[PDB]
Amino acid sequence: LYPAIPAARRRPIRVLSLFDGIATGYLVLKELGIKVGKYVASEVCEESIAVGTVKHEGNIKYVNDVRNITKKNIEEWGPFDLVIGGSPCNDLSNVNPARKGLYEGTGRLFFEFYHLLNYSRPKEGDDRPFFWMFENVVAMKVGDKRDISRFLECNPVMIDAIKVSAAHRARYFWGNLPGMNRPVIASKNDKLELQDCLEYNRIAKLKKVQTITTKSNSIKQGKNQLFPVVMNGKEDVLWCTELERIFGFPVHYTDVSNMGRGARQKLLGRSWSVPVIRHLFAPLKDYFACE
Amino acid sequence: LYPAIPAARRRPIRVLSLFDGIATGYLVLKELGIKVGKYVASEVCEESIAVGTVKHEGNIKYVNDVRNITKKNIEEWGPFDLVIGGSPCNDLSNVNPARKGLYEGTGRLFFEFYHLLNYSRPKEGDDRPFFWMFENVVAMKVGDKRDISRFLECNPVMIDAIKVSAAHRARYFWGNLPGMNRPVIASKNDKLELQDCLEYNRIAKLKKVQTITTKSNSIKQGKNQLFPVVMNGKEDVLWCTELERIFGFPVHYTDVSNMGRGARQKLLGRSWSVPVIRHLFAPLKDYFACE
Amino acid sequence: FETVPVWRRQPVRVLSLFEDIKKELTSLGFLESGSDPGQLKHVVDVTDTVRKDVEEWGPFDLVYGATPPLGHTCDRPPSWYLFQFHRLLQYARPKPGSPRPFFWMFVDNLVLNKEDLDVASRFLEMEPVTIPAVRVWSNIPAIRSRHWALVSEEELSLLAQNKQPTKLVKNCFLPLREYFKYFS
Amino acid sequence: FETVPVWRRQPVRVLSLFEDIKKELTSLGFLESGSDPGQLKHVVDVTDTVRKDVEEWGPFDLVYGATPPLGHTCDRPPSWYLFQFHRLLQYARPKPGSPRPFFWMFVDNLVLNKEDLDVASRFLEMEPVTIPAVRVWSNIPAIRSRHWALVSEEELSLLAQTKLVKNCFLPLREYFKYFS
DNA sequence: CATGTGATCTAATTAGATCGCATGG
DNA sequence: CATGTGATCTAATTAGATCGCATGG
Ligand SMILES: Nc1ncnc2c1ncn2[C@@H]1O[C@H](CSCC[C@H](N)C(=O)O)[C@@H](O)[C@H]1O
Ligand SMILES: Nc1ncnc2c1ncn2[C@@H]1O[C@H](CSCC[C@H](N)C(=O)O)[C@@H](O)[C@H]1O
Ligand SMILES: [Mg+2]
Ligand SMILES: [Mg+2]
Repeated sequence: LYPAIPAARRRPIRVLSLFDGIATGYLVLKELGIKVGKYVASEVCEESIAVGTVKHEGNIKYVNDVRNITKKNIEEWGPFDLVIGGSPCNDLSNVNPARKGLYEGTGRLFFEFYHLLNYSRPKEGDDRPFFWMFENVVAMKVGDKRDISRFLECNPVMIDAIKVSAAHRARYFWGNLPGMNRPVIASKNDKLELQDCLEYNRIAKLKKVQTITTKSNSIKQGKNQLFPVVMNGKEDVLWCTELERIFGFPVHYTDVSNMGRGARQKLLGRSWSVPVIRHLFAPLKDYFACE
Repeated sequence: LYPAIPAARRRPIRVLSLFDGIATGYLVLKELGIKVGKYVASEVCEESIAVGTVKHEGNIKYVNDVRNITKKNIEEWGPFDLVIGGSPCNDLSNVNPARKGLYEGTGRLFFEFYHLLNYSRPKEGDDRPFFWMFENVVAMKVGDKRDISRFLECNPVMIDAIKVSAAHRARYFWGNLPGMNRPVIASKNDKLELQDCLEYNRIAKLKKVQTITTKSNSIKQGKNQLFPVVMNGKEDVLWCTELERIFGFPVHYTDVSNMGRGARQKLLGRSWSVPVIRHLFAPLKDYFACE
Repeated sequence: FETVPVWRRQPVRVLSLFEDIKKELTSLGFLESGSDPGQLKHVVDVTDTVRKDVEEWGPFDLVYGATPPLGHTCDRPPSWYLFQFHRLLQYARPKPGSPRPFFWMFVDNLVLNKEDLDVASRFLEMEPVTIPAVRVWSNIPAIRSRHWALVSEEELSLLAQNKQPTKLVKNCFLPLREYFKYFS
Repeated sequence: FETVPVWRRQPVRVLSLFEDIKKELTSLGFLESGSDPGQLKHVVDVTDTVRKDVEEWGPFDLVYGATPPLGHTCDRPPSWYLFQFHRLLQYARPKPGSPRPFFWMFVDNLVLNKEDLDVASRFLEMEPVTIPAVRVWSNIPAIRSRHWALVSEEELSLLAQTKLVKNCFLPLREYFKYFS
């Protein structure tokens, strides 16, 4: 729907990342070769921000709370060529029995993405390119998936990370990016099965692990809670560097802020599958400058 | 004292590393360009062995507890061209007010190095090259320093890591390596001030830090126990990746076995200063094969 | 918001959601008796309404929003009435060049708690006004211009539970005469 | 260690460490009572002795080691006597080409705990033998051959807490001069 | 009939502070 | 007068297991 841009007419991309987490979006864009002119990140977890500032060396402007962003801020920090976000799903995902849905607890933070998206939307008569994307879990009440699609005026496309990573991760993706319904294809550098993500002298019991959450129980596979890795003939859980390779992040990406195992899995459990996001952001290279 | 070897008669080096820790000896040797034909490590800490096997991809033969190494083992695993070790100092150093000397507790483990050194020594009539080294703290009783020098029939040379690292670390070095009493010179790749070891957006209060032990209190500097780093205006302790840069290890060297901050400081706290060891092993590349 | 001369004041095209006020606007006289094609659309559960639906229902001059008054028979969470009101509101506003006056207002009959209150003011870009009681968010100028009697909320905090809507905001609909046709 | 003809048996030259066995070795006639140049060197404190001392003290045919005999006159931990005995033994050992028989012995007067015993037998490359009693590590073949009375010490742990170890000095006669 | 971008309670476990003094500066 | 290849005890803080069920398979 968006017209093609001549290569010389392309300019660096200006991104508004809400609920930025560990700066997955910025990481994907930089490894795609896209020149990033501005990356505004709304995030409130110090450890998450620590990862983004350190691994990206202050190229990210943090704007702490999304509920404290004003219409003036969107115009001041703008214009934005890309508005990405993943709302917290602890009150939306079916894994939580006491989830409060979309209108109570943490689910209502979705509407903050809806609110600031309309602020960032080009005014009537501005045919400049503009792309956005919203991600959330599949295991979500039908009323929530219905209402989210209504506020965004768009229907989601499910992309399971199982096709490009070593883990189950079924996620919904609202957006207007070029070719989102396109078939997901594996890359030459995608570590597809668990053995590709492990360290030396470690053996993988399974070829593909179940969905990884923030809790340590999701590492133990199946309904009989098996340790997914054997080392020196002893059952052992995944290592943080291995969880990173499963998600597609660079090794030691979450080796920040003296974080131990528990904290690093908490940040990765919320994050995006990098090869999935690369699949989504790939056709943006034909609209923005490269480097 | 030992003659020079033609660049053709140089064969790969065979090392017996007792109390190997986190494979500092192997790391230094491989960073000098020396071919390592065999590296036998005596270590009992699981995490320490995990570091050595993972970071060096199984080039190190681990031979558990030193007190179970027999004279047949030294001859089966031999011959050895280099025998290096630093035994535990928790019963030798002055930081422990309940130390037991080198005749009780864990101080006895020195004599294991002395015992296996005579086994590894070339018999009379063998003019082949043979080098050895023993490291320990300077804060031991003079009665201990006396006896250690008697069994090894050699006097130690003290080298403080303050000259090549960002930390005070005064250690004794018994051995027969070429040029151990030579003046310690700094390299261009040596990170001499604490700022060079910190991450992005972090500010160092001091140029040099206290001697780093396994306990978290040695990170707090001075008699008033002040945090050594400031970031985002708030005070903070050193990070594991920064402790590694202080010791001269590669970044993320101890990012294994899901180790938290406490475990990684326990390994680094008793390790060797890499640039100090490099200063000691540097004249060995004129006796063994290039790479 | 320039004042419009009386000889060209068109009748209101009202969109009333969650609470129907045709009886109010007819009583005050913005809606004309022989109505046959209505100028007030009323929808209750907007969950399945699209932008095309609002655009199909003709251009609107007033978009009214309201929460259920002091009722327990609410299937919806309190915030649901606000977010859905904000969604349809963007569907109703016309082209950037505003030909005629466009008004909107949202009324809460003491149903939104504090946490939901700051959410409403953020999305509606305006702090509410209390009318002795109901809270009113409105771009209608005289509803933001005139000042009703100040009320200590600390006493009205416990007065919300005493319940266990038509004459209060009737003074709110009043200043819309200056922009539309007066019917008697 | 082959037996030596009697007409060739030179007299001993021993080193006694921490405990002097001169009077006990005299009684078995391993040395002239007329001392004139000493045939036995005695050192009570080894701490400051170097290899150049033991080498200058003449070649040795026997090196003796012994712990204090429960006298409580111990200003030193018990493992010290073992480690220092091992240190001098390598100083006193001759070149690999053996010109003559060399014997060594270390005895324990029940002052080494189980932890020190496992270290002792490991450094001396042989498990000890108990002569009813003292523990003995030695390369003298008859000590490790003649089966002394074998009764476990599960009784003599609380129960216990020099003529028999004089009889194990005897088998050195087949190798050195006999004096009467 | 196996599954899950989580919350909970409790058990291990870890953080952090205090302790300690011979000894050159 | 300030320092240290640590051990301790106690205080916070995890690590781990159980919980939970609509739903395609
Ligand atoms: N009120 C708020 N304002 C801004 N960010 C918030 C927020 N509440 C929660 N968040 C953040 O939103 C994130 C949602 S989890 C999604 C993480 C991110 N998509 C990634 O790639 O890693 C969390 O990191 C959480 O810290
Ligand atoms: N009985 C034993 N046998 C072998 N290694 C032992 C041992 N007792 C302790 N050790 C190990 O000896 C090490 C001494 S700390 C020295 C570590 C090493 N010099 C380095 O550069 O990292 C410790 O890691 C400890 O685990
Ligand atoms: Mg879509
Ligand atoms: Mg020397």
